[PDB]
This record gives sequence, C-alpha cells and structure tokens, in this order.
Amino acid sequence: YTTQELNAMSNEDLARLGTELDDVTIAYRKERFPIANDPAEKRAARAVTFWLVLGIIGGLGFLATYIFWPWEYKAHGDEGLLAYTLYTPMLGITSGLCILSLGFAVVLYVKKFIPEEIAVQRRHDGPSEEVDRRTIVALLNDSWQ
Amino acid sequence: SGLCILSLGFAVVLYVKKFIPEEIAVQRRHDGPSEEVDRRTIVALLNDSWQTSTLGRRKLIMGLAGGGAVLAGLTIIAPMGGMIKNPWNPKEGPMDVQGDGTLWTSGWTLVENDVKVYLGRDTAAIAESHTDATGEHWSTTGVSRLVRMRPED
Amino acid sequence: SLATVGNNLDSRYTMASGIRRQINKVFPTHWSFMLGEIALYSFIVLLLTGVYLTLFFDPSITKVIYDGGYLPLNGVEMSRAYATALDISFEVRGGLFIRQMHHWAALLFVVSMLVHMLRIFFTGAFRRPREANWIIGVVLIILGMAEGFMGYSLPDDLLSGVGLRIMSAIIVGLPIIGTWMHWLIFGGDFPSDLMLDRFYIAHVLIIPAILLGLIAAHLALVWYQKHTQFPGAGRTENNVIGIRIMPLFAVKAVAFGLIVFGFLALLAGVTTINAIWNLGPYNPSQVSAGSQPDVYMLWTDGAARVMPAWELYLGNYTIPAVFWVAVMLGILVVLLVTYPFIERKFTGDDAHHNLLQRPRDVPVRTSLGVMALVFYILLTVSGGNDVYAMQFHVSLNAMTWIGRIGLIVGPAIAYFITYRLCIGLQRSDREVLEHGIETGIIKQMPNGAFIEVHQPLGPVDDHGHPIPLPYAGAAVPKQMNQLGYAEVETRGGFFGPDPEDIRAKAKEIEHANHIEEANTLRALNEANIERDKN
Amino acid sequence: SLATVGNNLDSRYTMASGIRRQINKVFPTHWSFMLGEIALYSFIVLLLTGVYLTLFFDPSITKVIYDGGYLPLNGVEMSRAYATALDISFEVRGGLFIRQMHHWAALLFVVSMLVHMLRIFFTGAFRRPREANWIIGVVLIILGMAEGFMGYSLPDDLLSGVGLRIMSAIIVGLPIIGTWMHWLIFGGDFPSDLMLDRFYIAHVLIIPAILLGLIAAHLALVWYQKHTQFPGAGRTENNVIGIRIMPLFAVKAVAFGLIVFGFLALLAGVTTINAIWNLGPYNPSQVSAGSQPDVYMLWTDGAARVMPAWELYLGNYTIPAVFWVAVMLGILVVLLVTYPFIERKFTGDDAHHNLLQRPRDVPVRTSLGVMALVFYILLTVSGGNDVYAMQFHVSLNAMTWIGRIGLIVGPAIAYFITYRLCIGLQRSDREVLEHGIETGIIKQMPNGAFIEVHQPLGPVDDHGHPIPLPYAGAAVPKQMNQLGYAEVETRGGFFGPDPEDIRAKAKEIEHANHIEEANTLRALNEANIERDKN
Ligand SMILES: CC(C)=CCC/C(C)=C/CC/C(C)=C/CC/C(C)=C\CC/C(C)=C/CC/C(C)=C/CC/C(C)=C/CC/C(C)=C/CC/C(C)=C/CC1=C(C)C(=O)c2ccccc2C1=O
Ligand SMILES: CCCCCCCCCCCCCCCC(=O)O[C@H](COC(=O)CCCCCCC[C@@H](C)CCCCCCCCC)COP(=O)(O)O[C@H]1[C@H](O)[C@H](O)[C@@H](O)[C@@H](O)[C@@H]1O
Ligand SMILES: CCCCCCCCCCCCCCCC(=O)O[C@H](COC(=O)CCCCCCC[C@@H](C)CCCCCCCCC)COP(=O)(O)O[C@H]1[C@H](O)[C@H](O)[C@@H](O)[C@@H](O)[C@@H]1O
Ligand code: HEM
Ligand code: HEM
Ligand code: HEM
Ligand code: HEM
Repeated sequence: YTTQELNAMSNEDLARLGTELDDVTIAYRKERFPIANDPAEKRAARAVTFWLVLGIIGGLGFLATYIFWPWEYKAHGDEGLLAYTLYTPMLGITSGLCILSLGFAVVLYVKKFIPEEIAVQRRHDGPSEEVDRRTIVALLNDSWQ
Repeated sequence: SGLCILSLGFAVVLYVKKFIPEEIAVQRRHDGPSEEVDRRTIVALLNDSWQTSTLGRRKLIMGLAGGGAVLAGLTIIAPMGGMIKNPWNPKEGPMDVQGDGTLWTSGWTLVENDVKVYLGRDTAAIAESHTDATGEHWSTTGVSRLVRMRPED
Repeated sequence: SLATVGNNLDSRYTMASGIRRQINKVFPTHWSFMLGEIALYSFIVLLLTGVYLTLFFDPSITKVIYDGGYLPLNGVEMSRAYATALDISFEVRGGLFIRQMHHWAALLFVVSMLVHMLRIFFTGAFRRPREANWIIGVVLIILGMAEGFMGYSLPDDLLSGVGLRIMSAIIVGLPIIGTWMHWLIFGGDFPSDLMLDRFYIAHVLIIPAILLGLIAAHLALVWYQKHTQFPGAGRTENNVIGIRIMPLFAVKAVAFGLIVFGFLALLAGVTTINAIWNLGPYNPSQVSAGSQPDVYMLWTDGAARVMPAWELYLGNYTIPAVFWVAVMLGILVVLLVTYPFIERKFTGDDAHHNLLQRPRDVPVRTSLGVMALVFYILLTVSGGNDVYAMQFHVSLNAMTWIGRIGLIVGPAIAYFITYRLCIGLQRSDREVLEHGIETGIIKQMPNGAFIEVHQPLGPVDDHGHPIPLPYAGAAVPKQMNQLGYAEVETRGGFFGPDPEDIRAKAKEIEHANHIEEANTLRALNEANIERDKN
Repeated sequence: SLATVGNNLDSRYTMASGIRRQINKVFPTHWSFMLGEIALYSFIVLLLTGVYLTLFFDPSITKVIYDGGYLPLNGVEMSRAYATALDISFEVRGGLFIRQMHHWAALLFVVSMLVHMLRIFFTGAFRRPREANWIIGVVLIILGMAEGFMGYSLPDDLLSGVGLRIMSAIIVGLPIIGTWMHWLIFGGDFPSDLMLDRFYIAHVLIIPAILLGLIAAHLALVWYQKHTQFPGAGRTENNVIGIRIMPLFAVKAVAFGLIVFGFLALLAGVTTINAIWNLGPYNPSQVSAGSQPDVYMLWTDGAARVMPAWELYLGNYTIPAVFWVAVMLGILVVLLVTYPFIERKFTGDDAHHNLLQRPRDVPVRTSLGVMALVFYILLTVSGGNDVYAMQFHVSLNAMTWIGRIGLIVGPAIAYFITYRLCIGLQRSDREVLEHGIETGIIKQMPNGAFIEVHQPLGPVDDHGHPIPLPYAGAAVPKQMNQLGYAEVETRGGFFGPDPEDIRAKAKEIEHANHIEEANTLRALNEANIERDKN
C-alpha cells in the first residue's frame, strides 16, 4: 500500500480495510437512532442518568457510614446495640448500591447508545499448513541428528 | 550435592563445545515504527469505536460516570481505613509496666501514679525443668528475672 | 497530547498490527457464554479480599487468654489463630464485612465453576479440539474445593476443627502407608504444631499460584480457539458470528464484572456467614449436631454417611470401612476428568467440532449428566441429612436409607425421564418445521370442521401443507410472538404519546433495519452452501 | 510413536508455524549476556527453597519457653518465630542446609542484578527502544533489596530485631505523616503483635508475586525485541548474529543453570551464613557490636552514619537528623531510575539503538558509572566501618570522617582517572589501526636503526606506512597471538601424538574452515554496505 493511496481513503474506508486484515467482516452495523432530536434519546439518557446519580448517592452513603457510624461491639442489653448490629448491613447496602448501580448504568448505555453489530470472523485451526509441518519436523530432526 | 549438580553442568557444557557443530546464524530485525498501512488502520478503528459510541456528546453522562467510578474506587479501597490507628489514643485498660502505648510513656511513668518503682537488676534467670510422674515440664515459679539492687552493689 | 503518546509507544514496540488483531476478535453473544466470567470475577474478589485479610491474621496454634473486642470469650483460653480471626471481626473497622465478602466469594467461586462446567458438558464444548481445557478446568474445580476447605479451617474454631479431625482420621486409616502419610502431612499426631502453618502457607500461596497459573493458561488457550457457538443463520464451523472486543465486548465484560463485584458487596453486609464467635475454640471432646463442612465439601461427607460398615480384617491388619469411600470418590473424579475420552470411545466421533449442540439433540449425554447431577445432589443432601431430618420431620435412619437406596434408583429414574423428555423436545421441534407455528386461531370452516391456523416458516406446495424444512441444529420458533407479531407499535414514554411525524419514520427505519439484517443473514447462509460444494 | 504425539498436538493448536519461529530465534553469544540468567536462576532457587522453608516456620511473636533440639538455649523465653527457625536448623534433617541455601541464593540474587545492571549501564543497552526494561529492572532491584530485608528479619533474633527498631524509628521521625504512618504499618507501637505477620505475608506472597510478574514481563519484553549486540564483523542495526535457540542456546542455558544451582548447593554446606543460634531472642535493651544489616542494605545504613547532626527545631516541632538521610536516599533512587531520560536530555540522542557500545567509547557515562560505584561502595563500607575499624586498626572517628569527606573527593578522583583511562584505551586502539600490531620483534637495520616489526591489518601503499583503517566500534587485536600465530600445530593427547595421516588431514580441514568462516563475515559486510546505501 503506497501512502499516496492511503490518504485517498475515508475515516470509515480505512477502518473497513483495517477490520478485513483480521479476517473480520462487519455485517449489519446500525446507528441506534438516526432521528434529529427525538424524545427517545432524552429517555435513554435519563435512564442511565438515574443509575449514575443513584450510584453516586450510594458511594457517598458508604463513605459517610464507614466513617461516622457506631461500629464498636455492644453486648446484649447495652444501649447502642441496635446502632452497632446495623453497621455491617449498612456497609453492604451502600457498597452494593454504589457498584451495582454503576454496573446497571454501564449496561444500559451499551444496550441503548452503542450501535447494533454483527461481526463475522474467519477461523484458522486444524493441521496447520503443509509447509510448516514439514519444516518443523525437519528442523527438529536436523538439530538431533 | 555440589559435586553432583556441578559435575553434570560441566559434562553438559563440555558436550556443546566439543560435539555440537559451529553455527553462525543471522536474523533480520523487524522493529521500530509499524507500517503506515496498519498504523492508520489501528487509529481509524479506535477513532471509529469512540465516535460511534456517541459518548463525546454526552457531557452529563460521562461527567457523572467519572464521579461514579471514582466513588466506586474509593468504596473498594475504603476498608483499608481499618489499618488506620490513632497514635495518640492510649491502649485499652490501665497503664501497665510498658507505659501507655503512646510515645509519651515509658513504664517509669508509673512513678507519677504513686507506685513505688525500684531499679531492677536483670539476673537473666531461665525456666527450671521438672520431671515427675507426668513427664517433664518447664516452670518459672520460684525464679525472679528482675531483682532489687542496693547502692553498694 | 494523545497522538504523541501512541506515536512513541508504537515506535518502540511495533504493536500496531498486534493490538489491531486483539481488538478485532469476535466473540459469540450468548448468556451461557458468560458463566465463565462469574468464576473469574469471584476469583479476583477472593485474592483481593484475601490479601487484606492477611494483614490482621496470625496462623499460630499457640494458646493465649483472650482479651479483646468480643466481651464474651474474655478470659477463655484459645489458639492464636482463633483469637486473631475473632479480632478481625470485632476490633477491625469493616473487618467482618471483608471476612464475609471473602467467604461469600468462595461460595460463588465454586458455584461459578460448577455451573460453567455444566454448560461445557451439556453443549459439548469439551470435544476436539478442546480437551486440555476440560482437564485444566476439572483440576481447577478440585483445587478450588481443596482451597475452600483449607480456608475455613484456618480460624481453628470448634466447627472447622471437627472437619480437620475427620480429614486426619481419613488419612490415618489408609492401607499400608496411610500412617506414614498422615504423620508426613501434619508432622505428627493430630493436632500438631506446624499444622495451621502448612495449611496457611498452602492456602495463600501454593494453591493460589497453581490456580492463577491454570486460569491464565485456561484463558489464553480459550483466546487461541476463539470460542465456540451454537448453529444458527449464516454461521458455519469455520467462522465466529458475534461482536468485536471493542467497543462492545470489553464494556459488557466490565459492566457484568462490577455487577458481580457489587452483588458480593451486598451479601457481605446483609447476610451472615460463618459466625465463628458462637462456635468457641477447638476442643477434641466437644462437638455439635450440625457438623457439616461446607456446601462444596458436603458430597464427600455424604459419601461417608451412606457407606455401610464394611471392614476387612486380615489377621494383624485391618481395612477401615471409610477406605471404600475414598475408592468411590476416586472413581467419581476419574470418571469426571476423563470424560471426553470415554464419550468419543463409545461414539467413535473425533472430528474437530467447532459448532455447539443443544442438550436436547444428545439424549444419552444429557441423561448421563442429569443422572450424575442427581447422584451429586443426593450425596450433598445426605451430607446434611441431620439438618434435613429435624427441620423437615423425617427419621434420620430413614434419611440414611434414602441416601443408600436413592443412589441407585434416583439416577436410574433421572436417566429414563431425561431421555424421554429430550426426545419429546426433539419431536415438538419437528412438528413446527413440518406444519408451521400453531397460531391460536381456531376457525370454523363452512362444513363445521374446527381447524387451527398454522403459520409456515417455509414455502408451501399447492394448498397450505408447507414443504417440511430439515432440522438445522438451531432453535425453531414455537409461538407467533417470537416472530414479532405482538410487537408494540406505539412509540413514546409512559405518559408521552410521541408525535406521529417522528413516530412514522422510526417504525419505517426499524422495518428497513430488520429487513436488511435478515437479507444479510440469508446471504451469509447462501455463501456457506456454494462454499461447501467445492 | 512420537510423530503421533506431534500429530495430536498440531491438529488441536495449529502450533507448527508459531514454534518454528521460537526455535529459530538467534541470540548474540557474549559472556556478559549471561549475567541476567544468574539472577533468574538465583530467583528460581529462592522460590523453591523458600516454599520448603515455610512448612516448618511459624511467624508468630507469642512468647514460649524453648525446649527443642538446641540444648544451650533450653529454658529461655523466646517468640514462636525464633523457636521455629531454631527448629528448622536443629530438628529437621537437612533444614540448616536449605536455610543456608536460601540465604546464599538471596545474596547471589541481589549481586547478580547489580552486575547485570552494570552491564546494561556501561554498554548502553538502556537506550531506545529499551527504557521500559531499565525502569522495570530498577524496580526489580529495589524490591529485591526490600524482599531480602523482610526475609532476614523473620527469625526475630537479636541482630535482625535491631534492624526493625532502626526501620521503625526512621519512619516515626518523618516530618508530617511520621507517627501516623508507623501505626498504620506496625499496627501500633514497636514491637507489635501483627508486625511479624505483615512481614511474613509481604515476604512469602506480596513481593514475590510482584517480582515474578515483573520478571515475566521483563523476559517477554526482552524476547520480543530480539537483543542488542556489539558492533562486530557483519553486524548491523537490522540483524542479529549469534546462535539459534536449539540445539545450542537451550542446552547452554541448562548447563549454566545447573552450574549456578550446584554452586549455591556447595555454599549451602561449606560456609555458614546467619548463625542465629549464637544471637539470642530479640530484647530491646541488649545489643551487639557493629550489628550491620545484609550487604545490600549497608548503603542505607552507611548514609545514616555519615549524615551530621542537623536537626531542625521549629516552633514546637522537630525535623530529625535522619530525615535528610531519607532525602539523599530518595535522590539516589530517582537519579538511577530516570537515567535514560537525563542521558537523552544532555546528549540530544533520540535514535533507535540496536548496536551496543564499548565503555571506552562513552567516557562521560563510564566515568559517571565509576563515580557512582565509588559513591555506593563508600556508603557500603561506612555502613560497617565498625568492623573495618577493629579488624584493620584504624580510628572509628577517622572512618566516619573518611566516609564524610570521601563522598566528595572519592567520586571526583574516580571520574578524572576513569575518563583519562577511557581516552587512553581509545588511543591504543587507533595506534593499531594506523600502524599495525606491534610484533615485538625488534631488529637492527644495517645502518644501525632498531625498528620493531609492525603487522598491518589492512592494505599498505608503497612507502612502508600503511593506510590507517577507521574505527569500526569493535575490538581490534593488539597481540600477534590473537591472530593465531602462536597456535599449537600438534594434534594428539598429552603422552602420545596422532598418526601423521590423521594429523595433516585434520590441519587441512581446520584451515579451510577458519578461512571460510572469515569469508562469511566479509560477504556479510559487503551486502550490508549495499543495504545501507539505500
Ligand atoms: C505469548 C506470551 C506467553 C507472552 C508473554 C506475556 C506475559 C507472560 C507477560 C507478563 C505478564 C504481565 C503483563 C504482568 C504485569 C506485571 C505487573 C505490572 C504487576 C505484577 C502482577 C501481579 C502483582 C500479580 C499478582 C496478583 C494479581 C494482581 C494478579 C492479576 C489478577 C487477575 C486480574 C487475573 C486474571 C487476568 C488473567 C490472568 C488473564 C489472562 C489473559 C487473557 C488471555 C485474558 C482473556 C480474558 C478472558 C478469557 C475473559 O473472560 C475476560 C473477561 C472480562 C474482561 C477481560 C477478560 C479477558 O481479558
Ligand atoms: C488513592 C487515593 C487515596 C485517597 C484517600 C481516600 C480513601 C477513602 C477511605 C480512607 C479510609 C477511611 C478514612 C478514615 C477512616 C477512619 O475513620 O479512621 C479514623 C480517621 O483518622 C483521623 O481521625 C484523622 C484523619 C486522618 C485522615 C483519614 C483519611 C485517610 C486519607 C487521608 C489517607 C489516604 C491517602 C494516601 C494515598 C494512599 C496511597 C498509598 C501510599 C481514625 O480514627 P481512630 O480513632 O484512630 O479510629 C480507630 C479505628 O479506625 C480502628 O479500627 C481501631 O480499632 C480503633 O481503636 C480506633 O483507634
Ligand atoms: C513426599 C516426600 C517425597 C520424597 C522425595 C524422594 C527422595 C528419595 C530419598 C528420600 C530420603 C530418605 C529420607 C528418609 C528419612 C528417614 O530416615 O526416616 C526415618 C525412618 O525411616 C525409615 O526407616 C524408612 C524411611 C522410608 C521413607 C522413604 C520414602 C522414600 C520413597 C520410598 C518414596 C518415593 C518418593 C516418590 C517421589 C514423589 C515426589 C514427590 C515430590 C524416621 O526416623 P525418625 O526417628 O522419625 O527421625 C526423623 C528424621 O528421619 C527426619 O528426617 C526428620 O527430619 C526428623 O525430624 C526426625 O523426626
Ligand atoms: C476457574 C474457573 C473457571 C474460569 C474462570 C473459567 C473461565 C473461562 C472463560 C472466561 C471461558 C471463555 C468462554 C466462556 O465464558 O464460556 C471459558 C471457556 C471454557 N471453559 Fe472455562 N473456566 C473455568 C472453569 C472451567 C471448568 C471447570 C471447565 C471444565 C471442566 C472449563 C472448560 C471450559 C471450556 C471447554 C471452555 C470453552 C468454551 C468454548 O470455547 O466454547 N472451564 N472458561
Ligand atoms: C483461591 C480462592 C480462595 C478461596 C476459595 C478461599 C476460601 C476461603 C474461605 C472459605 C475462608 C474462610 C473465611 C471465613 O472464616 O469466613 C478463607 C479464609 C482466609 N483466606 Fe481465603 N480463599 C481463597 C483465596 C485466598 C487468598 C489468595 C488469600 C491470601 C492471599 C487468602 C487468605 C485468607 C485468609 C487470611 C483467611 C483468614 C481466615 C479468616 O479470617 O477467616 N485466601 N478463605
Ligand atoms: C531480577 C533480575 C533480573 C533478571 C532475572 C533479568 C533478566 C534478564 C535477562 C534474562 C535478559 C536477557 C539476557 C541478557 O541480556 O543478559 C535481560 C536483559 C535486560 N535487562 Fe535484565 N534482568 C534483571 C535485572 C535487570 C535490571 C536491574 C535492569 C536495569 C536496571 C535490567 C535491564 C535489562 C536490559 C536493558 C536488558 C536488555 C539487554 C539487551 O537486550 O541488550 N535488567 N534481563
Ligand atoms: C526474592 C526472593 C527472596 C529473597 C531475596 C529472600 C530472602 C530471604 C532471606 C535473606 C531470608 C533470611 C534467611 C535466614 O533466616 O537465614 C529469608 C528467609 C525466609 N524466606 Fe525468603 N526470600 C525470598 C523468597 C521467599 C519466598 C518466595 C518464600 C516463601 C514462599 C520465602 C520464605 C522464607 C521464609 C519462611 C523464611 C524464614 C525461614 C528462616 O528464617 O529460616 N522466601 N528469605
């Protein structure tokens, strides 16, 4: 490939060449929505925003509960026994809300914004090549003889 | 063990320089920058993946995602604060002969608590063995490690 | 600023073609092709929560008088191991949270591999060329079980100590060299010094290293065969149809990755596991009624319960009854490890299979799998049959006999039913191809004949009666909603009706989209045909 | 039946093509290119001897009364760590042998890395594109030192305990985060219960994991960018001249591997290291003379001795005199890590370097290296000047002042001498190329002139003085025996010669072979000239 004909390729055409050097063909790549400012974009954006804000709240909750909450052991019939027995559960609730919500936000983004894709790749397996087999047993045989 | 392994090593080396033939091999280097064809092919693919994701346009989504990821990271590493201890909090229970646990106290601080502290000479006494009907055991009953000392000693 | 970081990273590693190859690998999208990730993520949580857990733990058997966070058990003489494990839950800020995360992760890990192995088994992903993967994976699960076993035996509480007593007395009662081997492992009579040290040094190093090495080899070997997939439209045995690594696969992997991480963080807080403060220090005289080891170790204990008193006395020597248990467990492991070899001996087919097969199309293997699952489940239930007996009001002797007899008649019934159901599923699959989807439109013809409307998936000859489509190894639709005949044709929000102008175009666009998709898929099929005839 | 083993391995992993390339990789043969292998083999011995050593070791601080094998310490209260380290060496058959093997391997490991780093530095192998390897390697040496430090401090004897006391009191004296950091590392005041457990886990798992990972990355990265070589005959920047992996490199690697293994196995028996029985249990009140750390840690301890009492007393605050020591040690590391970058800054060389350079051709870098070596050696000696003072009868105050002043005057003299000697070596090279090898056959011309016969290595004109050849970056012979003019022309044993026919026939073949060998190098150069023309 002369450089002269590489500058004559689009941003897309170069990629399509790129994907084909790995025996990969992109069938059915489709933009999520080719509509000018449809309300569905705002709806998808407002769903992943929900799970992002909720995750932030969960993170701040975990940090706040980790620092400022009675965590020392209280025995049966002590005053602060309720506030103590709830420390570990609160940690679980908050941490499991932070990371889980971020996960939900990330998956909802993949399903709603990143385009549909079908890629088909050629597969290279079996008894290798006729030449490579002959020249590996000949090299190994040579080094032993 | 030295003789065994060393001798085997010597035998193996002495074989390669006496029996294995003399070879000069020349290999061609393929290094430095990659071919331009592939170069503009890997940057175009990465650029395609970023542009088509349509994440650059969503300032709020990526802004909140950054915050969320940072908070997640901090949530993960937060239980490392269980290692944090206040150097200036005295250890639980009354002050013992090793002090209060802080850098201020030295076990001589017991003198300030109306305790009569002597100067203890170390006699370096060890445990005594005792054999009975029930085997042999080491006891430290009669033995005193530290003993009081006099101003003529 | 970014153009220049890549420039001087490529100029020295010549990595443009190497990276492009990795980011263009295609992976089949199927929910069952993710179960392997769960094991990986749980393993990452284990080694990470485990390292944090070793900064506060002293694996010593040296007896001390406890004075700490747990106000009960103050003044009680315990080991150094028990006292520090009791300190990482009552004296370390968020130490109980991490301890519980660790144990929950262990459970998920073992269940993350078992279910994964079931997926591999049923779909036939262990066939040529993937037998090194099967062997590696089998070693992975056995070592995972062993690792979990030596993990909960570290605290040296009363419950775990009985497990060690059982394990030591299993070893000591081995023919010929079970006495010398027991003394070589524990370093003397049980319990011994350097017994919690050898276990702690093999649970946080020997096993992890072995496991990590096997896992890394496992994943690399998987990346080399670039997965397998189910038969479908346009997909042959020499291609992979799915999604590329970026931007779709990598993000989905992270998303699911943190989902598992977040889920383990929830159970670690809200649900109690291994409440060691209620169990007390290990004492050889004290025992409890519920002395089951752990869920993944229940099958071994269940084997020991249902084995009759069959001792062999040979003059000056004796073979314990538990020896047969060892023999049996050894057979189960050997059967599991060398399955691809036994399956291909009795089938006589080793033909480099890259296309999966649905469980319904392999009734013998499916039935053997369900037969073995019932065997394992009965052993597991028998392993905790004393908690079953009380809570469910059943005779404990009756439970023992259920275990004994059920291990023979349970597998037999499981095979029969599973085989018949597999063939049944095959039959239902052929009715659709021969006659079409059974629509729910019972029309009355003028003569009075009640007839059901059938939707053909293929061309018809003269007057309905579709040309029977041959089986293709894929999932055939069974309902009319699976063809999108029930699809909601009203765009908008829950309250928003959505303007018709923008609502017409979107339905048209999606219509053109799935038309193009179907067209490209059938073109791929046609390509395969004219390729396979040369 | 080996072809059928190959057939199965190939039919599954398509491995014929990808391994032909592995077994054909050519590596330059030079004695200095084997220095990294010493570090690798020492590291392998450390992992293996270390794992064996953990089956008998209890890393606890809990005090016990000793009643073991070493009778001269029976009845003394010691920790569990010291008692079990005493049991490895006095109660385990060949436990002292393995303990000593471990320590000797540690020493060799650190010195192997040092010598390898020196080879990399002097020859200029850290240049583009190999800076990542330099940074990785520098991290490797620091972690190796840290690993060794936490290793010798495990037995919890009197000597090692003082090292921990020094280390803890260094940390506690840090300006702001000094007392808060100490409580985070040790888990409280020194000594603490969890200290030897945090040290044990960092030593058996944490650091070796990181080390193994970095080493693996190091080797893979080296293997990917073939290797550098000295600019010899026929050798360019676009080829490698050496030997293929098999059969020659692989066997040589094993032989040298065994040599190192055997040598460590000899030292483990024949010499004593770390005789911990002589030293007692750690006691904060008792100490010994000298009490130095390991050789690799002496530079840090030497820094603390030669730093004057420079405490800063601010308002109600204190900066200890040790703090400046940390600053100095912080500089030395940063200077070492980011060397390739300062090289490039002051030289303005940003090319792709695959050809090495002899130390004599880079006098500034060589001189800086010897300057830095003298700095390191003075720090090492002054860290252990108590043992030097006593054994060599010099004032200890004089030793301190030698260290203080020598760190200014020693490096300066080292630079001057080294620079001049490098230029001297350059000059001696040019004399040979200009005039020829000095034979040493002084003969008298008829007029009475004594002249030495000169052997020209190039073509001469027609007036005696031969046209001098330019420098080519390679070693030029300076003796006439280096051209084989003193070669023994007898074939045979020690007592008897070979038959004449077998002798003359053998000289002919050797003569033809060496001629043709030189011809290959000549032809190489010719092709390379035309190659570099384009
Ligand atoms: C061809 C060949 C053999 C080349 C040589 C390459 C080689 C051996 C390079 C050296 C290794 C490297 C890069 C080391 C890094 C060094 C460094 C900076 C630090 C040391 C590392 C360290 C401290 C280790 C100790 C503990 C620790 C943190 C371990 C890592 C724990 C983890 C995350 C383990 C799992 C990752 C692992 C072993 C992957 C194998 C690689 C492959 C082929 C993965 C394929 C793969 C699969 C299969 C998924 O399912 C997946 C799902 C979701 C996301 C991604 C993936 C994914 O990448
Ligand atoms: C990589 C980015 C790093 C960003 C850092 C952000 C990470 C967020 C989580 C940090 C962990 C939790 C923070 C605070 C956690 C907390 O609340 O701890 C108290 C708090 O400290 C104090 O008051 C004084 C304030 C000290 C600041 C604490 C915040 C930590 C930050 C500044 C340090 C990390 C930054 C360094 C980078 C790290 C990279 C590595 C080089 C100690 O009082 P104390 O009374 O001793 O309580 C004891 C029980 O804890 C204990 O179990 C014991 O049992 C009890 O006896 C009791 O003593
Ligand atoms: C699992 C380890 C794998 C070993 C690797 C194989 C290396 C082969 C050579 C083995 C060296 C032989 C050492 C035998 C030692 C000996 O003589 O044992 C004494 C009495 O033995 C006897 O008469 C009979 C001894 C029979 C045992 C020999 C086993 C070797 C063969 C048969 C096994 C095949 C190995 C298979 C390879 C598998 C590879 C796996 C990696 C016990 O008297 P005792 O009073 O307890 O004194 C104690 C000290 O002996 C003791 O060392 C201890 O250190 C002291 O503390 C003290 O208690
Ligand atoms: C340590 C637990 C395990 C982990 C982390 C693990 C991980 C993985 C991953 C990530 C894959 C890629 C494809 C997929 O997700 O399905 C995979 C595939 C596979 N695993 Fe596992 N695995 C584990 C256990 C096992 C076990 C126990 C077996 C077998 C008894 C096994 C056999 C296989 C096979 C045959 C494949 C190939 C599937 C295919 O290529 O179609 N694995 N594994
Ligand atoms: C390989 C997977 C692993 C599994 C399945 C596993 C399993 C377990 C289990 C079941 C326990 C008992 C926990 C409890 O008492 O609640 C445990 C304890 C422990 N594990 Fe692991 N573990 C694994 C890996 C690791 C690793 C890699 C480390 C260290 C680097 C580690 C260090 C510990 C420690 C220190 C304990 C302390 C005992 C305790 O505090 O209860 N584990 N492990
Ligand atoms: C853990 C100790 C180390 C081991 C086991 C190790 C191993 C190796 C090996 C086997 C090689 C290839 C063979 C050779 O040229 O000798 C090598 C090359 C190299 N190492 Fe190291 N190394 C270590 C430490 C270091 C250090 C401390 C540095 C730098 C400060 C370094 C920088 C390099 C460089 C630049 C090369 C390339 C030599 C070349 O390619 O021309 N290594 N190392
Ligand atoms: C970089 C590699 C390593 C170095 C440089 C190293 C260095 C040392 C040193 C200098 C000692 C003091 C030896 C003595 O007391 O005579 C030691 C002891 C020890 N090392 Fe290592 N070590 C390494 C790797 C390991 C590994 C991987 C393990 C365990 C898996 C290990 C386990 C031990 C143990 C248990 C001791 C204590 C036993 C004893 O003191 O006799 N080491 N190490």
